[PDB]
Amino acid sequence: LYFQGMWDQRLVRLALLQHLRAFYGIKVGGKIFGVPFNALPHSAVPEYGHIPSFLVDACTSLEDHIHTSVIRLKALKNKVDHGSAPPCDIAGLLKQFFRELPEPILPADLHEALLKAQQLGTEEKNKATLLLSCLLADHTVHVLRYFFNFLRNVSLRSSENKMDSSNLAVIFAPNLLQTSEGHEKMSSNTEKKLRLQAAVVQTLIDYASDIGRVPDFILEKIPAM
Repeated sequence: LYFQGMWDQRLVRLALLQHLRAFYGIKVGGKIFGVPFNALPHSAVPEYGHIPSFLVDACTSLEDHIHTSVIRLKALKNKVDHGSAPPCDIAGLLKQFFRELPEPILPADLHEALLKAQQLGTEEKNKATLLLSCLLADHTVHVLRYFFNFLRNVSLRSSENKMDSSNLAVIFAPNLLQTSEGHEKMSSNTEKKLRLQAAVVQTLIDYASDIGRVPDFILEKIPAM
């Protein structure tokens, strides 16, 4: 995201926040699991930068199965936490990984904003949501661009695996946002929130390649370095 690097990020940030209010009214013990993801072993990944090695290796292992017991899952988690798997279990570990992060990778302060974005009209949800992703720390931006690319790829092959972006979002959203799951006795309010939280994640999947990417109408308002 070189082109946007030609602007003082400080100002880019101010301008994003200004547009979000003006235009939309949105005002803002082991080795792997539970560790802040920035503190984990990273691997240089091309066109994405440095991404945590667990993520890279989990996703890369599932690459070949995109078409496709918590006792057995837990054993693998422990082996991984201590330092080939069935694909099911890798997937299972990816969900647990995000759930167990000290802080949610989509930070809590953005959640309301993200949900608000998801009440806008179709065309404008997408825009707002993507503007919100540009508020993310750029390490996060790169980890998320990588992961959402992986997700997107699963989704694009749904004729086969049956997991479209809606289907994936429902599953991952609670793990990414670190929220509760759907249940039977849900209030009308609790459930609407769930759906919209999944909708956030679904948008992120569908527009994976545009995550963290500042639009020209933002940049246009500012002079560059």
